Amino acid sequence: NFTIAGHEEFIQTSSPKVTIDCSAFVCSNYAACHDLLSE
Amino acid sequence: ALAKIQSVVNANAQALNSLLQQLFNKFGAISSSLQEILSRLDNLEAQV
Repeated sequence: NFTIAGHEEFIQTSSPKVTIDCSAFVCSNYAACHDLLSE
Repeated sequence: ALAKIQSVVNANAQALNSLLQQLFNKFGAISSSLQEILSRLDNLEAQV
């Protein structure tokens, strides 16, 4: 036969990078709400 | 590579340092640590 055929692989070497604005996530800016976080 | 070695040592020391400093966060009520709370109250409220 001496047949030839394709194959493939996805790998997944990397992923999305994420960051979070800690304290903003916890609270929208409500003033003393953030003050409690500093407490 | 020497810098890499140092970054290992430093990151590890830093992790421990940040852990150490959690002791002084109030996490809540006033006087983040030990006997300071007890000295004012020493009662069921203090236990809370």
